[PDB]
Amino acid sequence: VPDYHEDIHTYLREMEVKCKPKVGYMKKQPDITNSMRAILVDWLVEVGEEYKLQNETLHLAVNYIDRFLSSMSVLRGKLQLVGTAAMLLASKFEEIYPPEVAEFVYITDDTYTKKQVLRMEHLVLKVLTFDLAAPTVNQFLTQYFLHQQPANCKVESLAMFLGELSLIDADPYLKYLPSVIAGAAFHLALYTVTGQSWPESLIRKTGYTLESLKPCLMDLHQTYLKAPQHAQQSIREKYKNSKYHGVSLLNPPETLNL
Amino acid sequence: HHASPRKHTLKGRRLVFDN
Amino acid sequence: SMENFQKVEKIGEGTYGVVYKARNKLTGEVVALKKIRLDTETEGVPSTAIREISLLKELNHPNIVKLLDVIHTENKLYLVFEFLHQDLKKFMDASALTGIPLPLIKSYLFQLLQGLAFCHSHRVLHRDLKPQNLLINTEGAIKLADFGLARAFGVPVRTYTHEVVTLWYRAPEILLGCKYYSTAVDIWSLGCIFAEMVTRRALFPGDSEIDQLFRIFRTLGTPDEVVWPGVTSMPDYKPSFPKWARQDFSKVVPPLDEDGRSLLSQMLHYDPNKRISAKAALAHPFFQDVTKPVPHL
Ligand SMILES: Nc1ncnc2c1ncn2[C@@H]1O[C@H](COP(=O)(O)OP(=O)(O)OP(=O)(O)O)[C@@H](O)[C@H]1O
Ligand SMILES: [Mg+2]
Repeated sequence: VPDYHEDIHTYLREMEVKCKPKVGYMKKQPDITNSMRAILVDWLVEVGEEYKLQNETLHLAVNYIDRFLSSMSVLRGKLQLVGTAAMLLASKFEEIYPPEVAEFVYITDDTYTKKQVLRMEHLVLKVLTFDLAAPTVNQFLTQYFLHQQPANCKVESLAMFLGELSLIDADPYLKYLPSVIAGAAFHLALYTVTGQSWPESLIRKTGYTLESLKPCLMDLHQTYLKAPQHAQQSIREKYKNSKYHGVSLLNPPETLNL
Repeated sequence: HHASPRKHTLKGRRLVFDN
Repeated sequence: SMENFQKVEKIGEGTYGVVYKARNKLTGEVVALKKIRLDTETEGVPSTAIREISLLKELNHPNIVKLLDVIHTENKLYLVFEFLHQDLKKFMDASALTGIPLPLIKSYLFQLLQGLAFCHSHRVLHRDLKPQNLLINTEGAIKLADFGLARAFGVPVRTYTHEVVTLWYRAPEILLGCKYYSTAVDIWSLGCIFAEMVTRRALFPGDSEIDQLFRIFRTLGTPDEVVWPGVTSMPDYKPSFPKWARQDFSKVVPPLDEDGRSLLSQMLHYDPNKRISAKAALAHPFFQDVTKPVPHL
């Protein structure tokens, strides 16, 4: 039922602004880089596969990491700990059955103890002021998916795939709002599979047109075209399976005819 | 008067950050 | 850190520790503290604690209990709430003599629907609406409390936790094991609570899940494909279920008038798509004369 659909869309669109990291926090980090961040998020993808976690839990964790690193300075040797604590917090929020802490100790080859993971959870919690209900690319795609003409799961899985690729690359995707990345992702997926475009009904709903999604779109398009050659490969492997209809093996269009 | 209802393929890894 | 609060007395044993009533020694503010013992070698900060806080920090409304502070020690986590006189359950019990007047029932329902509507508008399911989780003050305000079982849903919903909502207040889509539930589950609960306010006793007081369904089928008739498409194909529907005729709805809660009957019926509607939202329910004629009376305490 549409009943509360529009209300939630507005509130998400309000909250996604407040839940934003800083555009270039990586500038002021004295020991960590984007390339490292990309190595962490790629690994967290594997973590979600091994435990069958929702894509949303992945998205949430990245958001927690980005917000934590925006205000806290971190050595590289502790970056996996913040990544782990994030995954755990996200799991507790979002999942019906979160895995136990021992599992989060395990997947890090015992780099940190159970206490370190626990003490880190409190830090992350303190720094995020307990604001963990962050809007995500996924929450938006999900909504956008209701506007399909008609439902096509290849389009959905592809958009999810595109939406996931964006978590890897701080530069450039930190510049865009989740709802924006989702606009481009859904349209690019729609276009790759059916040849269709960002539909009128979503113009009415989101305010966004194909012209305002333009800068995000052509970023994502290069990311999509370049995907096979990225340093990080977990997402392509993830979306090769039947669970995701093998979308990462689809032929991307060479232009978007904008 | 009735309570509320309450609630390894991938190996572990230490991530290598080289640069 | 906690030195500013003076514990006055105990106020209702809260499953991760006890719940006190306290006074801020400097401002004079009266508060309710909810202790959460963390220990050593556990599973860290509980997920109910994580949810209750984050979603409550987003829910600023006159009819939702106000979280004031989260005192965040490594040893224990204290939650500081605004304090209210008592919960609805205890209020009805000391009113089990001469009942609760209709202007006040009307007012309590109106405010609750307001608090519920704010929750659903902020993508939040309460999933534990029962009288002991609704709080009242000296002036006639009522508030949603206990967000320990709350979660933040998405559009459209996924499959969420099944073990949800206290039996007597649990919707029939949960009992039938459906793939998806949503906002309707909170509206089902309020309807039971609406009736519970009139008669002062539980509408559907079952002692098992099967007993709960049947109690509902006698009150509201056994649902069929015509009243609820999809009903006979739901995972825990059995073809063996006795098919009870639907009784005259005036007989469900006899003391309700035409407007009250209408509104309750729309709340206890079987199909969750057609169940009234908290939103729409505010425009129902039942609330044409809504006032804000003071309860006697
Ligand atoms: N802010 C408050 N003001 C007054 N009383 C309160 C407040 N918070 C809680 N209480 C009392 O404590 C009881 C339990 O609180 P709460 O529901 O948060 O704990 P719970 O463990 O989630 O539920 P329960 O204690 O019923 O198992 C309530 O029924 C109410 O009587
Ligand atoms: Mg309770």
